[PDB]
Amino acid sequence: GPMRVFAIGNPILDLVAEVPSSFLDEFFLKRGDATLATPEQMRIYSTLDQFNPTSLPGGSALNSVRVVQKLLRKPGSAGYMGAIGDDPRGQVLKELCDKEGLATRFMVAPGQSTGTCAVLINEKERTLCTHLGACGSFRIPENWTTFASGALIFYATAYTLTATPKNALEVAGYAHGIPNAIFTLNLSAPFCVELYKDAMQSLLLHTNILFGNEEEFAHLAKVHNLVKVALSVANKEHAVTGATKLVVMTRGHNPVIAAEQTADGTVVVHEVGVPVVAAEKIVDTNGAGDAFVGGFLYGLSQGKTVKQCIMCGNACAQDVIQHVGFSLSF
Ligand SMILES: Nc1ncnc2c1ncn2[C@@H]1O[C@H](CO)[C@@H](O)[C@H]1O
Ligand SMILES: Nc1ncnc2c1ncn2[C@@H]1O[C@H](CO)[C@@H](O)[C@H]1O
Ligand SMILES: [Cl-]
Repeated sequence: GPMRVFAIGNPILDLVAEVPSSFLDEFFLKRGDATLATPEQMRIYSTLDQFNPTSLPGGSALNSVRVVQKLLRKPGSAGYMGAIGDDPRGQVLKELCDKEGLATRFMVAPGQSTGTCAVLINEKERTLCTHLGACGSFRIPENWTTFASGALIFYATAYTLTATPKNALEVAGYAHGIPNAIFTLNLSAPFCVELYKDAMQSLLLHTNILFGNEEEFAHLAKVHNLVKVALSVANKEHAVTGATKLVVMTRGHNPVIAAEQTADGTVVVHEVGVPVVAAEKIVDTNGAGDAFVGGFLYGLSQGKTVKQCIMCGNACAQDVIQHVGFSLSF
């Protein structure tokens, strides 16, 4: 059907820039980290101009559904919901999506500024500093299921829990009632895993596919019980007819580890190898995961196998890290 994937997320505007470490320390930031801007960190948004920053659509899930749409081609092949501000920024972000053919229904938070992310590039590492703004006002509308009518793949990032666990919870609870419908979620960041414990727990029980990276899965493991492969197999209990129960754990250049529980409690795990990419060819790792999940969901809606799904993602991620931040044409 037209709409293959449906996702909710935080539509934010990205401000990219290569900055010196001295910058990281002045704005009390840890290289590689991802966090919400503090009051003393609100200054970065301005002071960035002295670094000829670049600007473009951001938002984890937005990027993912974006990869989907591009590969699916048809308009509204991927639908998306979220909240932008009633400012010029949100208009630009919205115009961009439409130009892509993405089906979207954005909610506007009057008097609020669209969210912005300071993507700090130092070394090859990416440092994310965000100010959600309007994003925190996201509320899933009374007719969402009608808008995303026919989609069998529903996606949501943990980043969305900051506004309210309700959104994902709601979306998650809908797909679960739909036979053949699957719910997928991303750990987004250590902090999500760390702050949305209780809610995360309830949503997990409804997740058919869980995505994340070593770092997040590690925090996940510790918080809950369980505390690579073990962490991965550990997480599968939290989710645990036979409706798909898969957990994909990415590990930078190391093999991707995927563990799934079959209808008969049989556990099958796969360690997928990542094709070598010379260090020098690597530009940055910003948007790597998003590119990965995108490839995955694409192949998924295509009926390919997990391993095969893991391969498409690897490809997408690979193309992207060989470009300055997130890029769209493959
Ligand atoms: N709190 C957040 N919620 C949603 N997306 C985020 C968050 N902070 C960073 N991002 C997005 O993560 C992307 C990188 O995966 C960037 O495009 C950035 O816009
Ligand atoms: N150092 C790296 N070398 C090769 N691929 C990488 C590296 N870091 C990240 N990736 C790719 O990005 C994905 C998400 O981190 C990985 O699954 C992998 O495909
Ligand atoms: Cl196209």
